[PDB]
Amino acid sequence: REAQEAGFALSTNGERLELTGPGPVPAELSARLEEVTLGSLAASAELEV
Amino acid sequence: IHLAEAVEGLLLEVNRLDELFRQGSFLREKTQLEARFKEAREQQLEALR
Amino acid sequence: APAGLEVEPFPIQMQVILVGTPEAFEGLEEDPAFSELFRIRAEFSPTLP
Amino acid sequence: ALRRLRRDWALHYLNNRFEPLFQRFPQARAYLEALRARLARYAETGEPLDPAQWRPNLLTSSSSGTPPPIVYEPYATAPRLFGRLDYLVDRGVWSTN
Amino acid sequence: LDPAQWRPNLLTSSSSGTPPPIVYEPYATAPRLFGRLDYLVDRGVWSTN
Repeated sequence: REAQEAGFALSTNGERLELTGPGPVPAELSARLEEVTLGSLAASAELEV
Repeated sequence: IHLAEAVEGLLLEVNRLDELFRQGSFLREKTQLEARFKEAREQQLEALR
Repeated sequence: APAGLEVEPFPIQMQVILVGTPEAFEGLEEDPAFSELFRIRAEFSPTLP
Repeated sequence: ALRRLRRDWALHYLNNRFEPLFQRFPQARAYLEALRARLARYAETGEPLDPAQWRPNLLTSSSSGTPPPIVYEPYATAPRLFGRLDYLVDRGVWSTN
Repeated sequence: LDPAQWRPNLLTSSSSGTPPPIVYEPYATAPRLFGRLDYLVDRGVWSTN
């Protein structure tokens, strides 16, 4: 929803998710992207523990 | 014994260090770094094109 | 062992008290370094009044 | 450069974590600085930290001095008087910490 | 290039000659008098530089 407010749609690809929109993705939004990716990875690991 | 417990905390601080690489600040700095480096790369590539 | 650790020598902050029959000591005090290091002689009388 | 960034943020974060221990253990200044450098390296190169190689070897428990530490060794061999260094095998490789 | 194999082994720090380099060896063994050559193990292979 944040990306769509900024004008990007989340196309999931499994190992990593990307965002489609007009022009390059902005720095804060791309940063949100990798932080949610690492958060999902850490969530899986912490689910295991 | 106090040094032992403190160093145990420091050894467990590796988890905190790893967690420090997933909040907005550090990885937004990382996105800025990689964005500048890439935009330089495509700048050279387009100049050659 | 291939090389071991570069372990710092442990300080000696103790007081050595060697206990033994006289024969074991006249068989040991012939070396002057002994009388240099162990200078106090606590000798036990074989009989009490 | 991202290794540089990770290590410098790691050092910045660990400065305020190590200053209270610097105050509490001024004698351990060099050891704590080495451990901070190792943690920064781990945050930099990603090499996992070995707890066995960086945990201080508390040789004996703290003695109150009453009674004084009294040790009698009937078997006065070099390994028993001076201590010994244990080892481990890695398919025939001698490792120690 | 291996930095360990091509870095000169500065045996001792430069001495100003005042005071002269004074070394007393109570334990006059060959490794302590003449020096020794350390080794490294590679799965059972002895390497040195």
